[PDB]
Amino acid sequence: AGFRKMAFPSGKVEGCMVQVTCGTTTLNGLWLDDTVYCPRHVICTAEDMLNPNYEDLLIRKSNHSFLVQAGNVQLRVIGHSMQNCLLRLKVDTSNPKTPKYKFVRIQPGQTFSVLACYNGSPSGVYQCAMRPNHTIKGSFLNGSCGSVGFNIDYDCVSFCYMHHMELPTGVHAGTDLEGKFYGPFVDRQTAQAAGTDTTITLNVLAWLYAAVINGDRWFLNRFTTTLNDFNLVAMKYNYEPLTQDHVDILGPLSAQTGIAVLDMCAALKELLQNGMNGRTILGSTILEDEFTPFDVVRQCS
Amino acid sequence: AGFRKMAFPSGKVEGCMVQVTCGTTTLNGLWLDDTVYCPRHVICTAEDMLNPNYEDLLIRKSNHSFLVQAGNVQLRVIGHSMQNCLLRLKVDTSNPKTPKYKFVRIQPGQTFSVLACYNGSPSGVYQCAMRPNHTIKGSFLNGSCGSVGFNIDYDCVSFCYMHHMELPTGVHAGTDLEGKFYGPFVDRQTAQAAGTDTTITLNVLAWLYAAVINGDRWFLNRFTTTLNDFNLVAMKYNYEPLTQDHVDILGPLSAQTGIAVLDMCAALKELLQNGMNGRTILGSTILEDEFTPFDVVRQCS
Ligand SMILES: CCOC(=O)CC[C@H](C[C@@H]1CCNC1=O)NC(=O)[C@H](CC=C(C)C)CC(=O)[C@@H](NC(=O)[C@H](CO)NC(=O)OC(C)(C)C)C(C)C
Ligand SMILES: CCOC(=O)CC[C@H](C[C@@H]1CCNC1=O)NC(=O)[C@H](CC=C(C)C)CC(=O)[C@@H](NC(=O)[C@H](CO)NC(=O)OC(C)(C)C)C(C)C
Repeated sequence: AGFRKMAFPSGKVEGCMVQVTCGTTTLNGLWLDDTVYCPRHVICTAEDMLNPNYEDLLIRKSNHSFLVQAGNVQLRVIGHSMQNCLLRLKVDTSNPKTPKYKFVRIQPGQTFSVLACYNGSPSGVYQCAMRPNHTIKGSFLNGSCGSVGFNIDYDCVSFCYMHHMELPTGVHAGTDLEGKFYGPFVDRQTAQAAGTDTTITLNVLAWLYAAVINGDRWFLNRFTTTLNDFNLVAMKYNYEPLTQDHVDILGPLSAQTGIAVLDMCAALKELLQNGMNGRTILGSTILEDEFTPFDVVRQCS
Repeated sequence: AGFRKMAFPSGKVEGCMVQVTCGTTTLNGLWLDDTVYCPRHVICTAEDMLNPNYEDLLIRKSNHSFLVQAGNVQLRVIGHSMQNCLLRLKVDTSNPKTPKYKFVRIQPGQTFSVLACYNGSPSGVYQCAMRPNHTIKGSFLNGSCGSVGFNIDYDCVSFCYMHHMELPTGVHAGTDLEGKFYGPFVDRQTAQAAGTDTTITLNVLAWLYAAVINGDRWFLNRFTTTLNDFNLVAMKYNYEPLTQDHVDILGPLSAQTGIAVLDMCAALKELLQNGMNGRTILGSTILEDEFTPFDVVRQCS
């Protein structure tokens, strides 16, 4: 009956974390086989932060401009290139700890685990969601850049995020492992701000299914709703519109619990309009939107 | 400005997880050097669950009564004993992945990370606190017994918890690595229930210090309080009484923020009496009690 935000076990990723230094700038990098990936802004310095030309800044560097440390062991850079907002450093050794892996670009609403690292040393792990506004409500201090986000399924590590910056509101922005930014953000210290965010409707619904599979039915009601009537309440409470694709995704959870999706949507509409009055769902006093339908299945095994 | 419940990176512990089978009962064990630790109730069967004599049940077993798997690799049991509610299985190989480690018995209020495991395979990690009532609000499905809780400080793993049971309310009970139970619980399927729980005052206060170190001061006030006057509001709202030791522990955070402890206690008393009215502290709509003063320092590095 207990229900937590669970992170994937971080071992396979810990073994890939390294420190990358260029001048007086140190940050984290990801060491897979004989390549080290890291934010290209390692190459920036004090002044050229508001307006960096990365092409110009990189042509002035050599393979020994980059110092790369796995543990206290040093690795030799034997070649380098820039791919979008990432550096790709070729090194003399293949990481003997390289897991089976892939690079994936996740979509908003999807969740992943972040291994927060400082100077190439893993310090903490937590579960995150890609917000509709392409930021993450993470926890990153000075020296956290190059920390990665990932999912794991049977020993295959899907990398999906690398950390680059904190925005003024305190939220975090970064790239896939290609690394193209998620969202309209750039790796220069300018006036960029997160757009307005929305609650992830599909996840709230998934999580209400989890509450029922877990035994609790108090919020359910005798009513139903149409998609369009739901989306009017959604629009007022700043929830993403529900689509037919979302309704289909909720199929398996709907069948398992015997509660129709639009009936669950009626239940949610009632929770939105009437509040929760002193009560909790799966331990929470708020409607949780950072568990996907896939997360619900796995944790309600 | 973002603030998450962070778990320790789980790698060092993943490498120690194994599967232990005895009859038709499989669960997890912890493999350190040439010893495998696991809940003694691996040796129980269908009927003898409500009333097991573990001494009687164990004398009837031999070293080959126990099947132990690290990965798919098998390990040979070459001796065995029972220590309190744990089995200690001696095996032919020392775990080549044994981290530097210790066994610690934690106190209520303290926090730790749990690596939830199924059949010797790590599946998720999350941060937990030992509740005042000696249970944990964890997340454990069938097959999770033998999962461990731990802290890590510079590559030393302090093991503090091993999972044994779920209580009727959905909360979890287990032992230290000696393994004496935390709380008045026993490893037999009887009528045991968690006692009434309390909010961990020291942690709420620590977390209010974190909110200020993180920039937010809205809940602060011009008032102060005495320890005794605070403990009267505490008693009504089911918070642990504050002691002088707790006031001393909050010393460093008090000095760093320039807010006196009893002034913070005045702020908390005001939050308890007036609610939070639509506002949030470090992202939360509730007063968080699962971050210790030590947790606050580390995550506000
Ligand atoms: C040790 C040196 O190497 C690193 O690891 C850097 C890690 C931190 C990530 C930070 C640390 C705190 N939270 C984070 O996520 N990233 C950065 O500082 C980024 C590096 C970007 C470059 C060099 C072009 C820049 C930022 O995150 C900075 N953020 C901004 O400039 C944001 C977005 O552009 N803008 C912003 O805050 O608005 C102003 C400029 C009007 C005040 C903050 C530190 C103020
Ligand atoms: C695969 C077989 O091996 C395992 O891994 C066992 C792991 C689970 C842990 C469970 C699973 C769900 N949540 C958990 O934490 N532990 C157990 O089932 C425990 C094994 C104890 C023995 C054999 C003496 C027993 C329990 O946790 C059981 N709990 C109780 O009996 C609790 C506390 O005594 N009592 C209780 O619920 O009240 C009743 C008896 C009046 C209904 C539940 C499964 C019902």
